[PDB]
Amino acid sequence: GIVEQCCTSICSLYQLENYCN
Amino acid sequence: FVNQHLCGSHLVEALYLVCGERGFFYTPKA
Repeated sequence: GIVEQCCTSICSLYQLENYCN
Repeated sequence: FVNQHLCGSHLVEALYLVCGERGFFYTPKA
């Protein structure tokens, strides 16, 4: 989920935008 | 500013800045 992809490993804009409504 | 380890309130704040008026969903445990 988001923690694993952005906290535990380096985030990206592509990934953050997947959580926008 | 988003290509880094973003954890806790730091991650929430990045979602807030990037998503804007669209809003977002934050599900840590999933």
